[PDB]
Amino acid sequence: EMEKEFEQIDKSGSWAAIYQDIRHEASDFPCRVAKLPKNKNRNRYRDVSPFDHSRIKLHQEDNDYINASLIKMEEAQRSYILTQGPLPNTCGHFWEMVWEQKSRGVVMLNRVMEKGSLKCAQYWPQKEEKEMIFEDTNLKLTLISEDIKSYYTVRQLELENLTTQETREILHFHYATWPDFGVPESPASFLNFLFKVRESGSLSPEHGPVVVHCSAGIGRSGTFCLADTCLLLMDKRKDPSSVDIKKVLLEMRKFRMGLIQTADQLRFSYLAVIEGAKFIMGDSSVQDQWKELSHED
Repeated sequence: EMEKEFEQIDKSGSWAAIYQDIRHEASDFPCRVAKLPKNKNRNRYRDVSPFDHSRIKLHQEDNDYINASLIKMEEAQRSYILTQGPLPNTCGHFWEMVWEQKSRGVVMLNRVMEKGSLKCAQYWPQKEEKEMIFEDTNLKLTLISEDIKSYYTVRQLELENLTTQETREILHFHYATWPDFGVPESPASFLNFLFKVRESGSLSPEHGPVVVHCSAGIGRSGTFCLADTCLLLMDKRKDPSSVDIKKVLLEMRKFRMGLIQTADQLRFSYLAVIEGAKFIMGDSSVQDQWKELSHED
């Protein structure tokens, strides 16, 4: 039981210990490409790089590097792409990645400005009538509509490969109230956001891996993927007890360093999986309760 384990860790007040244990055991793989001098200005943070074995390669001959990892969860049967907040010079790379990997959804867990600093380029258009064109990767991007909720916004985007004139619809899920290095206001509002993403079809196997990012693409991004995968796993055999949260996290950290950046984020992940189990185990009414409790409008 994750619920049993959770209480033991709370009673003894040992979340920091548990979390430090995961850091001590996490995988360590080379990040040779990310460290090449020609890629310095493609990385937002010197200490957050993608492993060479799991990094996403751009289909261009010039420089295939982007700070982005493919998290392939074999047992759960779901893939995600975790990446940093695009930089001013990598917004074209970012949308080229979306195109080549055939993704249908982009989950953004951060705001453009956080704690007084710019954490992310403004890589999508805020006005229908002002589209964006990425000359370096020959892509066009157009805002088609928005659904603005109280703490998150869903945007419908049209992405056009300008070489072939083929268009694609991308769903942008923008979480606005999740603090840098912190946790969401409640399990209910996190799970309500997660199920909005699930209900869009973006995590389906007919599409490419969903792109998930925050600023560095590890802390908030890691929390989002860990909860989803844990919920998907227990969905598979309707067996909450078969899910070991720390083992899933460690398996995820085989594909990208540093997923989940604080002990409280680890603790939150437990809360979210524990609450979401209610829905997995046949109480469909809990989804509306989350929506209410979240106050999206």
